[PDB]
Amino acid sequence: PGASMDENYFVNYTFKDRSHSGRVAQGIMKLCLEEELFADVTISVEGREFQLHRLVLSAQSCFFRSMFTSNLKEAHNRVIVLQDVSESVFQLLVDYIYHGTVKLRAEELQEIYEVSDMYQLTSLFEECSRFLARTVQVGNCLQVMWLADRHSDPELYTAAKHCAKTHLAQLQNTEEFLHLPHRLLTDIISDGVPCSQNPTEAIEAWINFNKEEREAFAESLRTSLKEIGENVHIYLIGKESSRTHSLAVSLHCAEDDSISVSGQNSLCHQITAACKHGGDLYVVGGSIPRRMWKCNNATVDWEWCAPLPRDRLQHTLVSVPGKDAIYSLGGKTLQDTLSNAVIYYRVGDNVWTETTQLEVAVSGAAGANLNGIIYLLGGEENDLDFFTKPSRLIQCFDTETDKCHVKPYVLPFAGRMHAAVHKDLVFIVAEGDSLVCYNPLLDSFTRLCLPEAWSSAPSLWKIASCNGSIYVFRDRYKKGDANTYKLDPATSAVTVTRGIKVLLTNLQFVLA
Amino acid sequence: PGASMDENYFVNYTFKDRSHSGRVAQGIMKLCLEEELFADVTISVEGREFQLHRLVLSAQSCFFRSMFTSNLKEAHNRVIVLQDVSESVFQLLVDYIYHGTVKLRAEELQEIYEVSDMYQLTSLFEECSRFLARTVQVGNCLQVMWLADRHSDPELYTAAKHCAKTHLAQLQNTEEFLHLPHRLLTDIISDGVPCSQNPTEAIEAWINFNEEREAFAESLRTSLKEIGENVHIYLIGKESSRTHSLAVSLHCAEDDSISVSGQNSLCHQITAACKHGGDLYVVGGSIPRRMWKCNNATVDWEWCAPLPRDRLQHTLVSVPGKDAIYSLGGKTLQDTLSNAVIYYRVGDNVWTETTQLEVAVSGAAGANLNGIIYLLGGEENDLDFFTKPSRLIQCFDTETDKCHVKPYVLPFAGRMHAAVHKDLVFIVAEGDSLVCYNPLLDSFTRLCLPEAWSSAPSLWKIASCNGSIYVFRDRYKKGDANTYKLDPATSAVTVTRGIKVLLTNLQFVLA
Repeated sequence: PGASMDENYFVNYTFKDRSHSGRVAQGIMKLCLEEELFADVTISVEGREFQLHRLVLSAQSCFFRSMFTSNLKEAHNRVIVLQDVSESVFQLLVDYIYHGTVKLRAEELQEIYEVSDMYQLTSLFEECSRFLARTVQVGNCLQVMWLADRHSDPELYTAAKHCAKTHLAQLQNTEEFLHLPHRLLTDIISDGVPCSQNPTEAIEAWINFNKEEREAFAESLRTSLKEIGENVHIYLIGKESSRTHSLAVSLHCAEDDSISVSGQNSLCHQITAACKHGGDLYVVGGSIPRRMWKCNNATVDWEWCAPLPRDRLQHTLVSVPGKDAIYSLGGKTLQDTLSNAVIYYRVGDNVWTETTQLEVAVSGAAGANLNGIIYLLGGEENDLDFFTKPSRLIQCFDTETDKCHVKPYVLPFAGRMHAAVHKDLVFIVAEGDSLVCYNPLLDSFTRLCLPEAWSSAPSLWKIASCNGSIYVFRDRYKKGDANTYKLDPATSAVTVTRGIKVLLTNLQFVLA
Repeated sequence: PGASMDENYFVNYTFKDRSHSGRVAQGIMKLCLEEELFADVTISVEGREFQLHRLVLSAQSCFFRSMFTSNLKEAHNRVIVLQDVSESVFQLLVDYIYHGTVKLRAEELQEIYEVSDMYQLTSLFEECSRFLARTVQVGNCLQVMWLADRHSDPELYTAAKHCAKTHLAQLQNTEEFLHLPHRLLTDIISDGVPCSQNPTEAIEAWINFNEEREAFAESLRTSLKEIGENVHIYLIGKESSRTHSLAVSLHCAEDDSISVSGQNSLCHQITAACKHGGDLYVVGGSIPRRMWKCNNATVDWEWCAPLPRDRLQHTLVSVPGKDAIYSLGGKTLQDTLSNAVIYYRVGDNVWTETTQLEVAVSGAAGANLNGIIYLLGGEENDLDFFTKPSRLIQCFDTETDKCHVKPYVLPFAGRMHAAVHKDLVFIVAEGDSLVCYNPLLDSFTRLCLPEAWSSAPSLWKIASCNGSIYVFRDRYKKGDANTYKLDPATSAVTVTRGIKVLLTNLQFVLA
């Protein structure tokens, strides 16, 4: 305020209180939401009589705002009937509107997606969309795709597209694929079908349904049939100690969930840290200065890349496709000093730079690359007495605006955990059998601990995610077969899957 | 956080978004306060018929909540009628329950005082009571007193007593005084009525009334305590004849019978001065650390402990809260500026230094309010050697010691003088630019005084006492003295009696 001759405090000024939001907005939280006292309309769903306010409904769902505001000849009654929603689904909806904690079931999940879009709740619809982006299986990604192009939700129509494009071979015989309109089929094929699924045969088998008139589209479909070559899934790099070598094998999952070896490339120098970027290794090791060797599935010959500045051991190498970069967060120097120097290697130009340092230095952490944010889980850190105490810190170093955003909560455990990104979640495996299902968006931990029957020894469990099903691996086994389990997160059922016959499983190693 | 295995993130969930504060709290303010909609209950005040929401009325009030809740034939009709409320006052309550701006005037201020207390409105009964504690003149010092002792408000009953016991002599002739209840008269007498107002005669008025009220003979006499008046204006100024600085003391009276008081004398020069209680603390001389404490009629200049950190042209304020003489800011002779504080006590004589300020300032003015110390105006220099005036206001907390700048600036800057008055902090700059401060409302107020009076630019000093602003003009061209009274209700500058002060210089004026 600068002036006004009329505002004279002794006769006439103008009151201006700054507590009109801390007493009216925050004030109306017990009279409306918690303790419903004054209710206006009675929405009726099936054979029920709900008592819902006319105020809080129009502040969230704009569709309800149009039905209440637009007074007409039918607005004289306070009983409003609904038709689309069921009796046991509207209650879940009215539980979200008032409180904000709706328990999302499994079977009644496609029903809180169709009705949550007509009411235009832009917060539940953006969460039921993420639910359908991670529960998609090989037999379900043909109705979900049809369910995403009708509501115009590109965050699901693309997440449910990389299920019928990487598994088109099995879908060939299915009766749902035969009725697929030409509009959707020109997107599944054009998205880069892998060669192993026979993309050129699905088109031919599909057009034989209505050859009387469907032959016109046959020529156009074969024009856009971009096929991407087959990659190898897990770069299991075996660090044998009996023989000075490193059998960097490349496991290749089959169609029926069977892993087979596809290369026995070897190196003589020691290994400090390893990372895979797309389809190639970028292992780090050797005597000083810290070198880098890059391998490939088909090359079967190690190349050479730009030397590592700031040589150190126990890195936390991560790799992103949303960023042609390979970071080197954390690590401790040769003099047992926990340093923090995030590096910004690029594959296009073999040159190193430096970026914003971490808030807290960690060594031997876990590298998770969920979304475009690099997550550092676990590790070790010395608090006061020069002694490395196993810490539990979740750092969130970014890649767009480089800054550290340490979360205000800690992990259930600590140590030398190994992470493996799966869909939106980030699975974690501790020094034992305590597999957690940490979610970076909801900030919750749902540890689905396996039965302690197979816990004879405190052996670390390596975890790898490939083809939409994580394969929790096993270290050196007591004179037997490696426990290459195939844990199914949906059912928490662990199944022993063999097919790998290697001699490096007798000793510890690194993974990718 | 955490969970257990009944929360399988593939088929189970507990989705809980911590964002029901911008979609249910912000989405309701614009649907109820700003854009009034979905009205259900109609309030039928006399003459008119308003429409109000059931959720906003019961969220700020309590009488309005315990009345809609009880449906004992009080909410089913929905044509409910309110009584003992005028048409105009209720419209200003809708303006307050809703968006939150009120236009409190003087015509309707007692009706909104009682009505806002009947409806249990909490925040409105903290500025409508501050208003009454701000405009109690002698003529209505008793209609407000009895109003205060009906709703149990100590912020007004203890503020309508300091302004109703000093003017006890004039209230004696008033008819309302003779009808005083026995309880009210007891408290106003036993608070230190000045000896010049004849406290003994006040009881004699009831004695000479002519029964039932005449039985009080020994009562109300043992509880009377008389103290001489000692709060007045201290004036500092050197005569043109000699360098002997004078400290003439004058006191204001309601009868305008100014009597010549003792003329205090002093030898050295003055750097700064403070007014605490009924004594004057003078700093200055050849060495700035000299503390020559003076008084009314003791002619004593006892030298106290010197200041450990010597400063020149600093600010002295008295916050009785801790019987302290806090010396905030200052100037250092070693090509730098001081930021320390030294509060010389009376029975302790301590030199403690607390936390410094946030923005450097020197040669400013200070005014104390309810313990909180405000530093306003002054000058600040920079490494660029630029004489940039400072328009930043500083607050010195009395409880948390959290000095911080305010998100605004004064309308002007330079060398100013400040003197509190009721709940306001008046500001006078170089010219006719009166500005009234208000820490609670965080707002200002000017008067737009024309410059036709200040022909020559000269410093103006302001002193406030007995609820009447006094403004003193400095450096007149050998003419009549200027003791303009600045009654802030309406601009009523009148020259008072021409006392022969004969001081053509004004160093400091303290009230």
